[PDB]
Amino acid sequence: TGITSSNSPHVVKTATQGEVNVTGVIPLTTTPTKSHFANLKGTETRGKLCPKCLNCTDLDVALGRPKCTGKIPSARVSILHEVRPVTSGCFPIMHDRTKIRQLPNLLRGYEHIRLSTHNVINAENAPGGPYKIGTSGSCPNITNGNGFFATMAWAVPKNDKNKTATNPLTIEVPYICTEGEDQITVWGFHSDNETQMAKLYGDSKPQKFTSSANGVTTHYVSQIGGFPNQTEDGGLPQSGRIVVDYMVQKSGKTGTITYQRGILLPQKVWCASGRSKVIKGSLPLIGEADCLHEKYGGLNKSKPYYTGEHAKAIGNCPIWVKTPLKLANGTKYRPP
Amino acid sequence: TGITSSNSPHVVKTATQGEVNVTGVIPLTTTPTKSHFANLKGTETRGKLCPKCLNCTDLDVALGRPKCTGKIPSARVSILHEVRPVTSGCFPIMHDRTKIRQLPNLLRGYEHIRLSTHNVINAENAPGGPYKIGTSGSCPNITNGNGFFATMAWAVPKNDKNKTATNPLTIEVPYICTEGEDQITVWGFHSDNETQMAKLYGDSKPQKFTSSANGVTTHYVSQIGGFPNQTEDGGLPQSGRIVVDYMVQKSGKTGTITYQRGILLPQKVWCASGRSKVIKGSLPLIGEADCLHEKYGGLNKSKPYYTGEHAKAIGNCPIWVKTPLKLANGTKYRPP
Amino acid sequence: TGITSSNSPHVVKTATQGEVNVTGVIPLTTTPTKSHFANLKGTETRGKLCPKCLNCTDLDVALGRPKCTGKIPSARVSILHEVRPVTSGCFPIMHDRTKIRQLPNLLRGYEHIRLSTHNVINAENAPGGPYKIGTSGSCPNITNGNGFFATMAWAVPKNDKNKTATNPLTIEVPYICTEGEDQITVWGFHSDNETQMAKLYGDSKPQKFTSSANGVTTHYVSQIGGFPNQTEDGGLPQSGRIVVDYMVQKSGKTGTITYQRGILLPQKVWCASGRSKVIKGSLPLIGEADCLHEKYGGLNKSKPYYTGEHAKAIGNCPIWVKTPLKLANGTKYRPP
Amino acid sequence: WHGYTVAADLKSTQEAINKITKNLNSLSELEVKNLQRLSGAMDELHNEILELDEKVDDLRADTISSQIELAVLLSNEGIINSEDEHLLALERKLKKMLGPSAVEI
Amino acid sequence: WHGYTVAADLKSTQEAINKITKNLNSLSELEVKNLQRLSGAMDELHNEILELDEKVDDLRADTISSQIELAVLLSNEGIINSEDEHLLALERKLKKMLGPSAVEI
Amino acid sequence: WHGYTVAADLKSTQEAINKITKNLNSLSELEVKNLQRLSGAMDELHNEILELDEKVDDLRADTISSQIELAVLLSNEGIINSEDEHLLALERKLKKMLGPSAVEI
Amino acid sequence: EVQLVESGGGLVQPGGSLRLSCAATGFTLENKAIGWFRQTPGSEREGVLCISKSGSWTYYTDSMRGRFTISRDNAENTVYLQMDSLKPEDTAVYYCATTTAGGGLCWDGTTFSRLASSWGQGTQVTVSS
Amino acid sequence: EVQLVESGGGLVQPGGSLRLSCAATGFTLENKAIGWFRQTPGSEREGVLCISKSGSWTYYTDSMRGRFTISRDNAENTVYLQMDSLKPEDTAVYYCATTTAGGGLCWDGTTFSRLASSWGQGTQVTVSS
Amino acid sequence: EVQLVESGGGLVQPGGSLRLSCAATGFTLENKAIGWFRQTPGSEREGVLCISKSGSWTYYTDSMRGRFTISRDNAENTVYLQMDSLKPEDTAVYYCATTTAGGGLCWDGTTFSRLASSWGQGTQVTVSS
Ligand SMILES: *[C@@H]1O[C@H](CO)[C@@H](O[C@@H]2O[C@H](CO)[C@@H](O[C@@H]3O[C@H](CO[C@H]4O[C@H](CO[C@H]5O[C@H](CO)[C@@H](O)[C@H](O)[C@@H]5O)[C@@H](O)[C@H](O[C@H]5O[C@H](CO)[C@@H](O)[C@H](O)[C@@H]5O)[C@@H]4O)[C@@H](O)[C@H](O[C@H]4O[C@H](CO)[C@@H](O)[C@H](O)[C@@H]4O)[C@@H]3O)[C@H](O)[C@H]2NC(C)=O)[C@H](O)[C@H]1NC(C)=O
Ligand SMILES: *[C@@H]1O[C@H](CO)[C@@H](O[C@@H]2O[C@H](CO)[C@@H](O[C@@H]3O[C@H](CO[C@H]4O[C@H](CO[C@H]5O[C@H](CO)[C@@H](O)[C@H](O)[C@@H]5O)[C@@H](O)[C@H](O[C@H]5O[C@H](CO)[C@@H](O)[C@H](O)[C@@H]5O)[C@@H]4O)[C@@H](O)[C@H](O[C@H]4O[C@H](CO)[C@@H](O)[C@H](O)[C@@H]4O)[C@@H]3O)[C@H](O)[C@H]2NC(C)=O)[C@H](O)[C@H]1NC(C)=O
Ligand SMILES: *[C@@H]1O[C@H](CO)[C@@H](O[C@@H]2O[C@H](CO)[C@@H](O[C@@H]3O[C@H](CO[C@H]4O[C@H](CO[C@H]5O[C@H](CO)[C@@H](O)[C@H](O)[C@@H]5O)[C@@H](O)[C@H](O[C@H]5O[C@H](CO)[C@@H](O)[C@H](O)[C@@H]5O)[C@@H]4O)[C@@H](O)[C@H](O[C@H]4O[C@H](CO)[C@@H](O)[C@H](O)[C@@H]4O)[C@@H]3O)[C@H](O)[C@H]2NC(C)=O)[C@H](O)[C@H]1NC(C)=O
Ligand SMILES: *[C@@H]1O[C@H](CO)[C@@H](O[C@@H]2O[C@H](CO)[C@@H](O)[C@H](O)[C@H]2NC(C)=O)[C@H](O)[C@H]1NC(C)=O
Ligand SMILES: *[C@@H]1O[C@H](CO)[C@@H](O[C@@H]2O[C@H](CO)[C@@H](O)[C@H](O)[C@H]2NC(C)=O)[C@H](O)[C@H]1NC(C)=O
Ligand SMILES: *[C@@H]1O[C@H](CO)[C@@H](O[C@@H]2O[C@H](CO)[C@@H](O)[C@H](O)[C@H]2NC(C)=O)[C@H](O)[C@H]1NC(C)=O
Repeated sequence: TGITSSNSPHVVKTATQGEVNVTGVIPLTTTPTKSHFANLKGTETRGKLCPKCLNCTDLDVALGRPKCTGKIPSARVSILHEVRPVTSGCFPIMHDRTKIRQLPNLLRGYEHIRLSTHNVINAENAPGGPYKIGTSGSCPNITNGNGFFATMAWAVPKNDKNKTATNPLTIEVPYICTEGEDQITVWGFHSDNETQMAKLYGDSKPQKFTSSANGVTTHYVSQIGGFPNQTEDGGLPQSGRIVVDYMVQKSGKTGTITYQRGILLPQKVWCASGRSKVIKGSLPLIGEADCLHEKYGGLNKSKPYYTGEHAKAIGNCPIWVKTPLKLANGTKYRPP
Repeated sequence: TGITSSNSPHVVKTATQGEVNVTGVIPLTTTPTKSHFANLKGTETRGKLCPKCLNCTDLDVALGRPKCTGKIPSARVSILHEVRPVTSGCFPIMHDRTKIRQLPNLLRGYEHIRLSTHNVINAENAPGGPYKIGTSGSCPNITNGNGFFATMAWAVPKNDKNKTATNPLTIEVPYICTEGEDQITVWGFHSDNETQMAKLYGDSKPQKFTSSANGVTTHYVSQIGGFPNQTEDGGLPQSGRIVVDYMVQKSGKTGTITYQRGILLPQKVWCASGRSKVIKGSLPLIGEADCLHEKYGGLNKSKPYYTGEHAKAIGNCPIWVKTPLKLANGTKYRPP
Repeated sequence: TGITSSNSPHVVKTATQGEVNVTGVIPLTTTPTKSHFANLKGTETRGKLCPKCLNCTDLDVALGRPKCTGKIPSARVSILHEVRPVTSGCFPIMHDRTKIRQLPNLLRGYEHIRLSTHNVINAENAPGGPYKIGTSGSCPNITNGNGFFATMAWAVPKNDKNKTATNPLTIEVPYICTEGEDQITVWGFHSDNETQMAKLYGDSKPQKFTSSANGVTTHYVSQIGGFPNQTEDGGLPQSGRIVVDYMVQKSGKTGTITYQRGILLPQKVWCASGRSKVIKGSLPLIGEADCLHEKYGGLNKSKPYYTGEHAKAIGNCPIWVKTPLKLANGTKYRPP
Repeated sequence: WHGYTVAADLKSTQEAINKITKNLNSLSELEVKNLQRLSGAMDELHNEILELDEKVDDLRADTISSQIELAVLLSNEGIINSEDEHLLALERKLKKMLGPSAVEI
Repeated sequence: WHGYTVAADLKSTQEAINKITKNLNSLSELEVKNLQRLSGAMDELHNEILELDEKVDDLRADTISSQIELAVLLSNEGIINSEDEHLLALERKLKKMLGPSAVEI
Repeated sequence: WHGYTVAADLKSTQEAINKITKNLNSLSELEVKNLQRLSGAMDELHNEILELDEKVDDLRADTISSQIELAVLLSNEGIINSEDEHLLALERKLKKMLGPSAVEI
Repeated sequence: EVQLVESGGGLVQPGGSLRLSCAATGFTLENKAIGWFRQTPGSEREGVLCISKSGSWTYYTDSMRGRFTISRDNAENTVYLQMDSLKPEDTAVYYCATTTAGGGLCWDGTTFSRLASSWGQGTQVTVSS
Repeated sequence: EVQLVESGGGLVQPGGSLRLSCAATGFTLENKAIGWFRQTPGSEREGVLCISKSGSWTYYTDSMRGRFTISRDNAENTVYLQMDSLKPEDTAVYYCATTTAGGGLCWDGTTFSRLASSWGQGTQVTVSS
Repeated sequence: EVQLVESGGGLVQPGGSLRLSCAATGFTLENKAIGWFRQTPGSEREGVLCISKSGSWTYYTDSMRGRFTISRDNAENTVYLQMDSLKPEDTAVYYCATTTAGGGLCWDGTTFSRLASSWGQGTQVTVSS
């Protein structure tokens, strides 16, 4: 009595006996190839923050650009597709003087994202005012009137009597989100050339600003004239530039801003909760896939394991292994 | 010849044969339930920093509130029981404008904690003086005289001749702890309403402050009047408020503070070494336990493993496992 | 028929049968002993950044001290031998008021390091000038003329007409390295006593400075007179002191510096790419070794595993294990 | 595949097949959590944290790779060992049916 | 529990018990280090670091869980395998005492 | 070392030696990556990150230690098990050469 | 009694399209992978396209990507192979196969064909003018 | 020759308290867990309370938490079960048990009773007016 | 047919130096460790110094560190033991040994001597005035 075999050797590895030649094997791995990214099967995969917001970038949405507001769909899974997000309209920003470009990437790390419907503070009667709220032709609103970012209020002195230089003024930014949510407060400051600074604010020297929230302090000094070229903006010439920053207010805490002339006071504020699973990828998402792999894109789990470039991945994925593993499917080989 | 059995199947898992029905099993896991925290058996478990300091909070002790000084017992094991520590006396602080609330949580991470007996610098003759050392009825001392936090000296100009505005002044804060210890230096600044600022300091414009230690720089601008309501303080009305911060001086390094009027110069300083094992929990500690589990509280190791919510834990603890593991205690089952 | 044995017991451990006495064993571990560090066999091991730069420290080289320039050899493996690097010449620095001491340790983390051959900006015509470029007898150059750090330009007002106080001035520091490289920009500011400040800059009040790159902002206020003693410098008396900092410009981004009088504008700039594997060790490197171990120094792999102090290590190293493991080399022991 | 000398033992052949099938299914249905980015750590702002996160991923992938390789090695151990178990079970049947009048070689 | 046909083999019964006892004691006395907070990382100040620390804890708990499960699987392997070893040892005794005049079924 | 009763079975002696040699070589040629510092994290500036890095190293060393110990335990299992395999192979040769005229004790 | 039945084959012109169906009787397709194969007379059976238990696709040969698509309907208990832009060389008998082994994954053509415990009887596709 | 001996049982009124002792001879209680059990005539023996080798408590049934406490003295080589607020239903024979198996842990009532290698002869507790 | 052949031994004065060579025939020294041993008549053979397949050194006894050095040449297929500052007690027959077991590592004197599959015939070193 006995057992038939293919009479051909195939080496496998065992736990206590080392390598053994057997009659047959089943390979357990493949090497994937690179292709486009896709929707993750079983999820709504977040690419753009507001896909219905047409002709808007993620940073446009994060700053509240006019015509770029609306609901941000929740998502348990998100794709980081811009290492350095850009704007595509509104008033010219000197982006790289702060961390502001990362704001939409910070937002996509949360599952739930929404812009507050209340103003966190009243801009017109803020310290150092009263102020009229500045608007710009670079930022056309729904009926094409002059507007501005919904997250901020351009504070311009309303009365010539108070149109003067000011000592640093402190404003408290309260927490207006729902308990459990993080609040991300967007603020900044406008600057211009020397004569336009005198006309707008009654002072043409550099202005200074600080923010402070949860023990995190920042400090900025403005620039008067000699600005870099306008970029990523509304395409309309402007003599001035704005600097924009964000501060994260955690666990229901109040933040503070100290400011002088040109302050962009916060208005609408981001409220975010939960956690979204994020990997790097590229748009557009084409079709669907079992798995999203940072190096291979969308892929489908044909076998339980894979060899090749290990990387961050999400979904129903094959597991990275070091060697092409083989399951034994036969008897011990003996030379015939 | 043979072996008797219970003649009932119980599935176990094996390493090379998969699932096997056997005659008996021994369960190796339980699911704990939640209860109060307790002392860790075999240790002195730190809850409050100074339990003998009666009617003092940990932040009170960390700031050197009068009647809240004394020895801090060493502890290899500590409980973080306040995510946001509060004061309960002395001069009103605007806590959330710095990181100061976390100071006692930073301290409890060390095994050994002590307040220095020397003053790190001489306040009376510091730059911009000479100064008289301010005291307050909000901070009653041992014989109920006006006092102040032991970690700081309220620097008030002594002479009207030097009671004027000042350029930013720089002071070096030397390292006075013993080699191997970290030094945590507490400092801050007092501010008040416009007329009281003129009376105290000869200047009523906002004052500016910076700290710098081991390459870590901070910047603060003060607020004149319009302060938020007094809270967590001595219960006595005051027109002014203080802002308090700390800076960590590592590896025997000197730090610096630049300041103007209203400076709270450092005096007594924290010296800390070693490492305490910290988890989140709640007071009071009731009895003792083999193990302190962040989600289950105090528990006793009845079995070597447990199923349920994994969490940070300390002590003689059961080990978290994914499934209720069973040890085989019988022979292979065969239908009779 | 049978098998002979040594007839002496030696306990080993098995996977499914627990402890078993066998006839012989082979120990698989040793405990290393501590000795000097060495060159890693198969590599060029970086100790000093520029070993051919004679009588220069790593910080000297990192700052571009005259006579301390030249090629920095690439290295896949580096030794961190100064937790707190020191200078040994040139103009006196107040080192510990910034993070500057860590600059050469940051550099050694890259595989490739080079100083740019172009000046990142033109110092003479920078904002607030025109400037003459200051030199010092503390920094003798190749023919022993007065010089300065190659990474910076001491900006001194050239004309008495513009020798006055200035509002904060902003300069953009562009990215001049090759794509893929990090740019590390060295800058700082000079200060002096009151009368020398008036003579040099037309202003003797403290001056303020900020840097900002990739969302990282720093703020500094200078000190007028009363400086700490000169140290780690050229040994020549000077009434003034400089403060030196660095800022990392990542992914081709432009940084900014805001400054007043005494600015040390960046000139030559570090361009770095790749990653070097770094562990702590000490110089000199004596001979070679299979392995560099943070606690044992250089060692040679005599056996595959070792017991003792686990630590960071690089090279062809034995693997740390908890117990002195033994391989079975015999049959099951039976009492004779 | 299993039999005597010619006739094939259907159940012995079939049960050897199922043993390899159970091992394949067991290895195919392992659940291992994946690795994604930190949601809070931003590029440029938190590069030092991101380097440690990359190190954590690299060490985790190596650990899981060794763990799955051992699972395959343990499966192959039981499969290769089962050949001797099947042959012994085939000899016990040729000794029970063939009475003591026969002699085993 | 172990015996012949009725009489019980005391030592064979007892040694099977002790084998399971040794496995239980071995599994009961494993030493695994616990996980606590970072002493230096503060809430609110260092949330990005704290997220990575939580990730390190989550991956560590999964690794230790798989390691202990395999230890139990290896214990059960040796226990189940020892049944055949005990039975073979009981047959060798019934063949040594019963001389060649008897015949094994 | 292996033989009959006196004469030594050279190949049975030799193959037992080689089995232990293969296990020793297999354990001697394992490749495990080492641990070094983070290149970006600076002392004093990034102490909170450095504490987590130390924790990652400590947990990794413990995991690799358990993994290598199990590899040795699995090697010893196969070596100890091979004694019974060698003895059984030596009895099969003394039963094939010695015809049915002899009787096994 | 379990059985797969292919249908939809027949004569079609070059560049034409054809939709084959694989209906199951005696068992359900949920939690199983279903792979399509084809065989030219005198040649070994070759893989075409498989759909996993999750509904994702695995192509068994590179050439057929794009032209061949696949879908499944758990209600209809049926898998569909949609063939477009057919070439004369696509003439073959087309088979569907399934199994309970392999975790409902598609594997590759060689392994899945060996894993298959059920094969349909095949349907003839002929591509000619 | 190893032996556990319970003592301290007897007649007690409802709401009363009683302290039972479990003394060891021929061996030492250090590094062992000691569990208390009780049995009503005609009912299965049930667990009460156990103390581990570390001195920590494991209750075997929920009802007895609070009323029953336990302590050990390595010098006296004795374990004490303190019973308070006794109810008529607490009438039973009370046993102590120990073992060297299970790492000195208390486990649960079912497993520990099976692990036990030594049992005392029991002491009768009767709760009545 | 594989063989190691030591040479270079002879008479030398105290404080003198001597260079022994270990040449291989029938096989190559690449990827192998080569260890040197010595034996006093009437005493057990003792380890001296070994060189691994990477070229690194492992001393088998502490005393000989410094005085004894070693090198290998894969082209010459030869290992050299350089002895300096020789003492009368260094008089012995000196052997070289190698093996393919143990991953080309040097191990310790006891284990490597047991691992050795090839030994040279030895060369006599005599240290005397
Ligand atoms: C891993 O597996 C997944 C499957 O899970 C697989 O995904 C498919 O990928 C292919 C290749 O990219 C896609 O094929 C393309 O389809 C384009 C049209 O897509 C639309 O129409 C699809 C057909 O649906 C119709 O019929 C079905 C019933 O059969 C019915 O339910 C529908 O309602 C409709 O009537 C439809 O499935 C598809 O829906 C998906 O895609 C959209 C778009 O992203 C997405 O929003 C959905 O959520 C859903 O995922 C969509 O509605 C077609 O234009 C295109 O044709 C061009 O390319 C081919 C060559 O590729 C040329 O020959 C041709 O001339 C065109 O230039 C192409 O055929 C397919 O749609 C995907 N299926 C799904 C469900 O997403 C991955 O490829 C696998 N990955 C790997 C690496 O193997
Ligand atoms: C895990 O195991 C541990 C044991 O290691 C176990 O801890 C016990 O928990 C129970 C329940 O909370 C505690 O019981 C309470 O005790 C209160 C009184 O406590 C004091 O008195 C205790 C008795 O000691 C006397 O007798 C002994 C000798 O028998 C002698 O050494 C003593 O000196 C003294 O004479 C004493 O052990 C105890 O000491 C501990 O507790 C203090 C306080 O925190 C701590 O500082 C010590 O370090 C030590 O840990 C203390 O001195 C008692 O008031 C209370 O009664 C109320 O509640 C019950 C219901 O629970 C009501 O019926 C009653 O009417 C009251 O309202 C209660 O009985 C017990 O003290 C703990 N034991 C120890 C040693 O801490 C955990 O519970 C176990 N956990 C789990 C999850 O199972
Ligand atoms: C792990 O193994 C390594 C080997 O891989 C081993 O490294 C040796 O360590 C010893 C002890 O420190 C060193 O011995 C010292 O050598 C000093 C002189 O070094 C120079 O000369 C060496 C000899 O080379 C000559 O001969 C060879 C052929 O034999 C030829 O190729 C050469 O070109 C030359 O002609 C030479 O190998 C050596 O080169 C290494 O070292 C330099 C310096 O760092 C380095 O730059 C190279 O890259 C190379 O690594 C160098 O050129 C000698 O002065 C010294 O003598 C003093 O100390 C002894 C006691 O130790 C006293 O008795 C004496 O009086 C002196 O005071 C000492 O003998 C040896 O050089 C190392 N070998 C190598 C290759 O680096 C480690 O020790 C091992 N570690 C452990 C823990 O076991
Ligand atoms: C869009 O912008 C226009 C112009 O800024 C807004 O129109 C102004 O509305 C305010 C408030 O009602 C009036 O006081 C001004 O007189 C209006 N100006 C003009 C030129 O019409 C308009 O309200 C904005 N629309 C939205 C939806 O924000
Ligand atoms: C408690 O506070 C009182 C009041 O501030 C302190 O009394 C003063 O002590 C100083 C120095 O000895 C004298 O110059 C003042 O005249 C005292 N004032 C009064 C009102 O008595 C007292 O020293 C403090 N006690 C402690 C222990 O700090
Ligand atoms: C070394 O330093 C000397 C002195 O600072 C430099 O000599 C000066 O060079 C400039 C530019 O050529 C002249 O305008 C000055 O008149 C020179 N001064 C003196 C005193 O000679 C010299 O160029 C420096 N050398 C290098 C290589 O940097």
